[PDB]
Amino acid sequence: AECSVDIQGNDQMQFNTNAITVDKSCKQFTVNLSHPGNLPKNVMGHNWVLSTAADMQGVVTDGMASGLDKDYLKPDDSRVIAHTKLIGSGEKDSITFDVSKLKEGEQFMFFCTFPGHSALMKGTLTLK
Ligand SMILES: [Cu+2]
Ligand SMILES: [Cu+2]
Repeated sequence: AECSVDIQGNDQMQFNTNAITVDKSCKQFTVNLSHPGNLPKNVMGHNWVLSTAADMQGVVTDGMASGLDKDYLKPDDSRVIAHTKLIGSGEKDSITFDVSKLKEGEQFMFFCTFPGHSALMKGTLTLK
């Protein structure tokens, strides 16, 4: 089974997927994030941040408060399971994380933590 996904965030605050499936036999999983828009990082930055569903609101809230130089994530936030860096127009970032962080049946959310973006830029991740 494949163990990666390619995702885009654009100038309209849209991800091109709202649901990610990680195959149970994967030991690592890779997320390839790209920004095909034209707007720069400081006004339309996008990251891909993963947490349990219950933790998302907290991660997003503290994140936005943390500011651009911290990629809109609270330092040493143990609620973040895995995340890309924050990127603007024309950039791309890839992260690979351990599936051992992803328990069978548990509910996970991915989202962008750039201010205001998470309402429209979010989706589910599950291990099947
Ligand atoms: Cu495989
Ligand atoms: Cu964003």
